Amino acid sequence: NLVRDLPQGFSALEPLVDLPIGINITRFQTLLALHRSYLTP
Amino acid sequence: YQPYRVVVLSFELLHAPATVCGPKKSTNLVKNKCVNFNFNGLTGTGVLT
Repeated sequence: NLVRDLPQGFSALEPLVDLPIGINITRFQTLLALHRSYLTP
Repeated sequence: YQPYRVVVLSFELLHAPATVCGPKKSTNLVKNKCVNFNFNGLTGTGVLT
């Protein structure tokens, strides 16, 4: 109901998937959209 | 003189988890009596009801 918050109840998260990848991961980045496409070189 | 048709297989394990394996034959399910069982790796002995 409130836009700002993470609420103050309790609920737990079920498992979704599990992937056998075998990499090294040290960083990440979100990938969200926009309206006017810009590409940086 | 007669030519052939050749195919190679080459197997390789790595630090990655092994994802390609072979099939796993099964056995039908027996209830109400003392048996051994193997349910996806979970081994034991007992009566399944």
